[PDB]
Amino acid sequence: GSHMNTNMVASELGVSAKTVQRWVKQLNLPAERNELGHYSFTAEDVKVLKSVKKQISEGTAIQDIHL
Amino acid sequence: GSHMNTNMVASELGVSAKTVQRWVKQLNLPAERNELGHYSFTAEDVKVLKSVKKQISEGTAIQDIHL
Amino acid sequence: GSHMNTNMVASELGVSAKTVQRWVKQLNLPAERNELGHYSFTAEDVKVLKSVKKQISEGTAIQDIHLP
Amino acid sequence: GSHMNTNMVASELGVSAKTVQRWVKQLNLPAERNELGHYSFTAEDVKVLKSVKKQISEGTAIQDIHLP
DNA sequence: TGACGCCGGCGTCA
DNA sequence: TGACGCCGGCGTCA
Repeated sequence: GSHMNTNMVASELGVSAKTVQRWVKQLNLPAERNELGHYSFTAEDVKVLKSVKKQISEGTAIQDIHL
Repeated sequence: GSHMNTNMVASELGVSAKTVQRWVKQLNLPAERNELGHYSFTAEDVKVLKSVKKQISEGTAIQDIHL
Repeated sequence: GSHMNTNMVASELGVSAKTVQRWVKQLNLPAERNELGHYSFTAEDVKVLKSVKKQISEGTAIQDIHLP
Repeated sequence: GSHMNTNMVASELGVSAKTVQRWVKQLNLPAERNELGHYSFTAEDVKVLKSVKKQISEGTAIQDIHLP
């Protein structure tokens, strides 16, 4: 559907829900916040997190990530 | 200073956190929602709540209370 | 009132009922339970609970907290 | 080499890593632990857990979770 | 980072 | 409605 939840996004990136949480928080990434505080990432947001993954897999430190 | 939390609003109204959550959920009182999903009421959002309290104590059914 | 409900004890400790109930179980404070299953705290029990909160905020580990 | 970590098992079951760790503590399920304390589920572990997910949905109580 | 326990909202029994 | 457990976000420790 439109968006997925942290769990779905983490299983697809092969990372942990915790990691997803740290990335969004630390990187100030824009995602929709659910009425209960749950992260809601759209197909477009994933593209962002997908990038964060690739960049990280190149020695790039999370603080030094460009978006 | 300008935003009360459920635990606070409840202690004042002399009720449980669950009671407050139940009045907000059932009667749809638009109250500022926290980025985490926590209710955050205004000094005046407290009145509307202290109102329902007095009404209820007068035999007023929740589904019947008016805002 | 020889007893106070979880919500009274909580409003005095500036915490939710959840937090109070959590502490109770974690340290096993024989605390009474009325015929309805609700918790009935005695002004004596509130004393112990207030203590815990103090020690807790002082870094004292759940497992380390002292009680009578 | 079939040793999955909490994250991989949670993905296969379609639940959070937290939900998994509970099912484990709650039912004393056998899960190996690293020097670091990280879980490492085998082929069986994932099956037992996958079965629990079933019963849980079928309304079966925790304390009553058949355990092949 | 993983494990873990706290926190506040929510559905559910009683 | 209180007690209880689950949820997912978040802080903290190792």
